[PDB]
Amino acid sequence: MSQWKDICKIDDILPETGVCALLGDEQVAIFRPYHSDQVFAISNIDPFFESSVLSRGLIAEHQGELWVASPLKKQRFRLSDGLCMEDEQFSVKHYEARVKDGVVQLRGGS
Repeated sequence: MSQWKDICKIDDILPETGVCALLGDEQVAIFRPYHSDQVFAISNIDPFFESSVLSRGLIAEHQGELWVASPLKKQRFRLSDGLCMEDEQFSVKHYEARVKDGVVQLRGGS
């Protein structure tokens, strides 16, 4: 069972930028961390500290991996899957994101 919900065209999401989408009641943070068709989706809200939007953060590398840093504090979420370096005990919600016909689609409910 997979609900690939159309969000928007990838043209709307600027190079290395993150935006918030809605998968039912799930606020998903769609991060396009490159210029290519490579996009990743995680929870736009964290459950520990509670940052209402993680899409209000800057993408920065470390270890050769892409981390989104929330300027609210020092929260860094690894975009590869969803390893928050602060939450690495539990790890955050990850959704699958694909660029279909230039349109960003999210799959969840796994």
